[PDB]
Amino acid sequence: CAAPCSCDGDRRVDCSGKGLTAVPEGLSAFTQALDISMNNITQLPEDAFKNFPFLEELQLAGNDLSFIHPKALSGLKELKVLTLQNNQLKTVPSEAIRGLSALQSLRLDANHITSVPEDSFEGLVQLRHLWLDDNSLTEVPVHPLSNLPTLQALTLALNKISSIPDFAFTNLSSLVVLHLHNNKIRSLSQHCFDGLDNLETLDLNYNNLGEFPQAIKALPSLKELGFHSNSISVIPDGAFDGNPLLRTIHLYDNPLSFVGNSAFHNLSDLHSLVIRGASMVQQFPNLTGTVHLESLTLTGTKISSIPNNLCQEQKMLRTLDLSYNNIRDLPSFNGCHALEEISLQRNQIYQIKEGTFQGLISLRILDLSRNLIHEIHSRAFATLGPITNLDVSFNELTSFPTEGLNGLNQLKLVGNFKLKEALAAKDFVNLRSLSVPYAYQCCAFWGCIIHCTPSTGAFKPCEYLLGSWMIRLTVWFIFLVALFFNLLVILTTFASCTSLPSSKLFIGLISVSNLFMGIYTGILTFLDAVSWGRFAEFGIWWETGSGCKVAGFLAVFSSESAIFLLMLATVERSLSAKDIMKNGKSNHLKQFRVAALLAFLGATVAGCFPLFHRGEYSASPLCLPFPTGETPSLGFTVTLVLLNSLAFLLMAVIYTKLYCNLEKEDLSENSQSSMIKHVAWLIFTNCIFFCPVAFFSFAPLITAISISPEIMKSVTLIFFPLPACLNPVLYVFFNPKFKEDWKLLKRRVTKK
Ligand SMILES: *[C@@H]1O[C@H](CO)[C@@H](O)[C@H](O)[C@H]1NC(C)=O
Ligand SMILES: *[C@@H]1O[C@H](CO)[C@@H](O)[C@H](O)[C@H]1NC(C)=O
Ligand SMILES: *[C@@H]1O[C@H](CO)[C@@H](O)[C@H](O)[C@H]1NC(C)=O
Ligand SMILES: *[C@@H]1O[C@H](CO)[C@@H](O)[C@H](O)[C@H]1NC(C)=O
Repeated sequence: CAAPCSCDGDRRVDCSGKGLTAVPEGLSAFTQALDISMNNITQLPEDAFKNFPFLEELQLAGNDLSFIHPKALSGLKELKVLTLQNNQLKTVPSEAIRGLSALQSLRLDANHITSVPEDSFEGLVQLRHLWLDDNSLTEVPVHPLSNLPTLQALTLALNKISSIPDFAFTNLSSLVVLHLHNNKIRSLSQHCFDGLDNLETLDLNYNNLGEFPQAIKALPSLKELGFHSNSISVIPDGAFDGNPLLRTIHLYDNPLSFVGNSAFHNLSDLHSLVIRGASMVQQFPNLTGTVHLESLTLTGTKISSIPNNLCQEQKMLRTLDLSYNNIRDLPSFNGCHALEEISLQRNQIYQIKEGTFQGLISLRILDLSRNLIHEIHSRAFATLGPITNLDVSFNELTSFPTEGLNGLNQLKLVGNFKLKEALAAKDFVNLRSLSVPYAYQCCAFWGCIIHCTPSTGAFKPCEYLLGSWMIRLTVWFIFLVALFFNLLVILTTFASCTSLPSSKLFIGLISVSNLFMGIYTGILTFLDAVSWGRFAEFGIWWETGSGCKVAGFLAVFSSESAIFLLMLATVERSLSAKDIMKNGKSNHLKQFRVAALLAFLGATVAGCFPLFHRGEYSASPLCLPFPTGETPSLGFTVTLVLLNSLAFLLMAVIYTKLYCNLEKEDLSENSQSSMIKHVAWLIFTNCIFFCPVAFFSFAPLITAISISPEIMKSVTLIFFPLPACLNPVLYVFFNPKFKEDWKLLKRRVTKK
């Protein structure tokens, strides 16, 4: 073949991508096809193809062509395919292409053409396909297109066409497919499409059609119609009367609000129908004379009733979607043997009867989430086929049938807060994914393969409430010591019918306050003993029942009142000490008693606060407010922990102020030295035992520290109730005054 390009036999020359600026020479006149694309031929001289009389296929892609001689293409009587894409013609070379009698395919896209001469395309009696996209056309060339009776495919995409007048294609009797997508069409005249009796495919996507066109009524042979991504809002009745042969309708991405009831009648071959956002539709459409729907979708409407004949008329219905509507009752689905997917989420369905899903033998996915369902017949799913995915989440369910669900794979139950029963593992042997309203229902299918959610962490144990043996014995040790010692201390102080000083007074209520904490641990110990190895059964009942709220109230009330009381004792000790060298007598005894009642009131208010909020006490089976995986209490928990910690410093620095103001020689023999030293230990142990609880509560706010859940659980069971038992222990063994009171009690007991 002639240099620098190659000849692919069969009278074919591949001479493209060589940067040639002119028609190559040396090629035989017997050549049938020439491809010289990707070159730099910008101007074509006259008779540039003189010595190729038998050329049938000519390609001129990407040549930066600007000017063509009118007689340049003379003698190409056998030319059939002519491509001129990616050039700068800016106008259709009507004079150059006048003599192409046998031309069949003309490609003129991507040429920045802004206008077309009226005499263009004359002599193109053999044309079948014409490409005119990617240009700057502003009007439909009615007259130039009127001279192509044999045209079959016409593309005018990606242009600036604004409107189409009447009878624009009144000659294209042989047209088959017409493309007009990605244009600026905003108005279609009534008779713009007249004469296109042979048209089959029409594309009107990405336009500005504000009203449904009535001109499509004159297209009896239409098969594919697409006008999606437009401004059409209303589709009136009788729109598709003149086109009985559609197969696919594209109308998505439209401001569709109202649809004619009858509009989609007698649409044979209609294989799909998807309508979304039609908020004004209130009645189910007629879908009559249409028995070949494969997929149906009606979302965002006001439909409240579904006709019974839906499963008696539709034959090849495969997928059904009616979500986002006002459907309240469900008709019998018997007959829809080809149905596979049903989506009915976000409706007003309240019950499921036995006959609702009798006839579905090929159902695989069934969605009923976010409804008002409160009862389901036990045999509703009995007569089902290969059901694979089921979703009835966010409902008012109280029970759940299991018959016929052995083949289930995905199941969602979240939001059914009134559902208490635990699902049996033997009824869902093929389960792989499961979500349940309460984590305690995931204990059967831990997954030891079954991503059960929410995960049953250490905070929500399945086997044992307390967990390890070491933890359990300590809580028993704490409970017995707190109950026995606090009762003893309470009795001795209040059994002496003598004058009660303020310093002795605050000791008593601290023991009383710590007694309730011992009671709180008693509830946990007995609950653990009863639910030994079977806590998952009682988990739901305990948290949701009033038992958790009562136990949770005691823990908050006993803990908060303990800090407030001993803080008052610190203030009392400082004030009583000051009055010694100043006045020598304390006369605030009545005032302190009032503050003690006020101190208890503050604890009661704090204890009752989580009761008003829903689920704050139910976050953990321990009934303790903690930020771990709980926000309702996150705002509440921080308030308490800062309040307790804040109270520490003011009651601490006053002791240092008292200690500094107290001379070292005043503690030698004064009876106040023992009293001041006893509190000095209470401020110590209570402070250190509160930091681990306090600092773990700050852990969720610090993302840089990841603490595994079981660690918080162990310390909270060993440190939070620890001060309750330790406070009386120090008093009985280390306070010399208690021994004197013990002597007084023994004498009264012996006397009585
Ligand atoms: C094609 O060749 C001409 C020769 O004058 C040159 O001016 C032009 O830049 C070339 N085009 C490309 C794309 O190389
Ligand atoms: C082509 O269109 C012109 C103008 O509408 C008309 O006069 C002529 O008869 C048409 N030829 C046909 C329809 O074959
Ligand atoms: C469907 O076509 C039949 C036969 O032409 C006609 O009788 C019937 O009324 C049509 N459907 C509608 C739109 O009612
Ligand atoms: C469906 O079309 C038939 C045509 O005869 C009509 O009688 C019927 O009322 C229509 N139904 C609805 C609800 O559009």
